[PDB]
Amino acid sequence: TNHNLHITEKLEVLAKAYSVQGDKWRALGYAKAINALKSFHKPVTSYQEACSIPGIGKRMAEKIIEILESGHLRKLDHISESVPVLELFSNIWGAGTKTAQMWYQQGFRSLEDIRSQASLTTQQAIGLKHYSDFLERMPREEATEIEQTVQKAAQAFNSGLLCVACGSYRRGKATCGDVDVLITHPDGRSHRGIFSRLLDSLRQEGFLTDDLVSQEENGQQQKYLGVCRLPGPGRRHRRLDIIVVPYSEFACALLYFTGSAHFNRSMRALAKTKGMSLSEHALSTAVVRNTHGCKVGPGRVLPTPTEKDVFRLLGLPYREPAERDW
DNA sequence: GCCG
DNA sequence: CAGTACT
DNA sequence: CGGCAGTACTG
Ligand code: NA
Ligand code: NA
Repeated sequence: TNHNLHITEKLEVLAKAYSVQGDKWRALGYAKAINALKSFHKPVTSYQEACSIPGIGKRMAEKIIEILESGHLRKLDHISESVPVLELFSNIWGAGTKTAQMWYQQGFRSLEDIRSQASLTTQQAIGLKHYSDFLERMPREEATEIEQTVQKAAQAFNSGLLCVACGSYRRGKATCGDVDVLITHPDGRSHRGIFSRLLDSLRQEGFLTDDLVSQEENGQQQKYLGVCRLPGPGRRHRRLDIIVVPYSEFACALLYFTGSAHFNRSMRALAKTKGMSLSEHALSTAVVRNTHGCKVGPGRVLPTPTEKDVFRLLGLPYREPAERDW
């Protein structure tokens, strides 16, 4: 790179401020500008040069050269005093901008205030109980041990079940925020009813410690978001996210769960410009949308046995998981 | 915020 | 439904 | 002007 650390650091402060106050589109713009600056080959030195970069318009350019010439951004000095507290609250799993702003308006300023006085959803109480742990990253070797724990439990009652760790893990990062386990079966019918068996097996060995999202009274459950802990000393609580998909959806589910988030959004954006649509379920062609870009007609699912097919069908060069950070 |  | 979450 | 991804739970 990063050849603009002085600049991006200041913009990031402003970006998170907008995000936590709920201004998600302004925050999105800052995010793309900030990445474009982190990615640039040289220090940006001119107004004209700032505008040349994709994701940076006249307004963001002005902020850049103000930092360049003065070493400060005046906008930073006029950020609401609530933003630090809002960010503190919003880092509780299950609480977002709306809840953080409510708690603030209700007078709360600390996690102690929240713990003792605030109304917490079941998820938010769990998030609060694990507040520090949910902000830590684990070494990728620990993600391997968690994936193996889920895989052995799954394969124990169906040996044909395929399990793979996705997200930051599959993208080759040294550390992982959580573990993303995708599960499928190559026959095409077996994946039906496996969450109940898997979750009970993982509970019985004491591996799962809390559940955040888990609809298991239905049968069509798609995801489990919860908390686990490996046995022995020195272990922390880790976020575990599992999805079970039909085999025909494997490549699209793999692509989605591997990410990154920005990479997915970017890929789905491109698909829409081509009258196509990409989700975690499928790549579809002939999608009918109105002038507001909303799906009003279904389209048809395209066969996508591998990730490479999805890229291919979108007219895109393949990109290996480690190359999908942005 | 950016951009078509 | 709005809010929050997943990548 | 207006879209900025497309989904899955919770209550
Ligand atoms: Na949160
Ligand atoms: Na992850």
